[PDB]
Amino acid sequence: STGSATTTPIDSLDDAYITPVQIGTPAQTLNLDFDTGSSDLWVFSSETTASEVDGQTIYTPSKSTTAKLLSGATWSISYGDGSSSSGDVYTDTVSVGGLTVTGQAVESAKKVSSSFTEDSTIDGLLGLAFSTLNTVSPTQQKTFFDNAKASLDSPVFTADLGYHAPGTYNFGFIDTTAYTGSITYTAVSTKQGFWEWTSTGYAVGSGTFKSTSIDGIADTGTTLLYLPATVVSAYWAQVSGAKSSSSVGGYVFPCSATLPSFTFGVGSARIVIPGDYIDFGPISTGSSSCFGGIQSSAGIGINIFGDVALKAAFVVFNGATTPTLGFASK
Repeated sequence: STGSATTTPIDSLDDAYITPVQIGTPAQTLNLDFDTGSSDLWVFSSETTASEVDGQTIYTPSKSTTAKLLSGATWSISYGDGSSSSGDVYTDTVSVGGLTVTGQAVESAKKVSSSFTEDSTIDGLLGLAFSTLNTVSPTQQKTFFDNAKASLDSPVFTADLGYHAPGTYNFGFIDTTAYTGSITYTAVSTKQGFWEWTSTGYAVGSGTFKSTSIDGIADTGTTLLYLPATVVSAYWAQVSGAKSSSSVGGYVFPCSATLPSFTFGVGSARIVIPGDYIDFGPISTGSSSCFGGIQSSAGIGINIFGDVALKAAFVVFNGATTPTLGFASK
């Protein structure tokens, strides 16, 4: 089997991407944030504290003839950005782009933090990291991909995120029309539960490539590119007037700037992030200070190849017995 679903930016900055997901019988379609940096499929629901719901579409398990309470199971998750959610668990039928999994754990939120409430466009998350990170207790649950894998034509999914445009998540096949040139594959460590890999270096604009190993995670659920302070300083030094602002929470730059590109290495291959992808717009409405899309990972504890990086590539998440990651230009 295979599946193919379009993923759509939630706003004009590509802050996140939503993908429609069918849950239950009859189908309830929710727009979920597919997150290769976590491993829980959780939804706003009829159980979510009413004051914490503001415009989201909810899953109502009592209206699904295939829903079953997973008795005694609870979940609770905290994300890198400080947001969180928790609740109980149902199993139900879940379909993505025509690919159906029966008995998928659907984690129903009883509580969500303010950032989730305030984002009316995201109805929940669909985790695509390794199932070892799943938070369900006392019986850990599998991700949608893990459940689907054996049925797939090939044990892979691909992320093809758009810049200010829709893109695609495919399951079970590689669309050879969706990228240019060849796909370069690189080793993955699953030791921390992430799609963790090592970039071979970087360049700023038309500058020379610096060969240096940068360990990080491919994370579709993180907006920006978080890299070591040395790398990030080298980038922003090429933008007149750019500076790190403790009050704003990262590097800012004059909105009048033209940003240089940023290149990262995948083995001997190179992925080029155009400068425009690095512009996250005014820090507040009407400001002439703009927020940068490349930020320091210092104090996160891990480098993160978030959407800014991934949307410059066609990315293969290869879930074969020994997982690997593939990147192609597009």
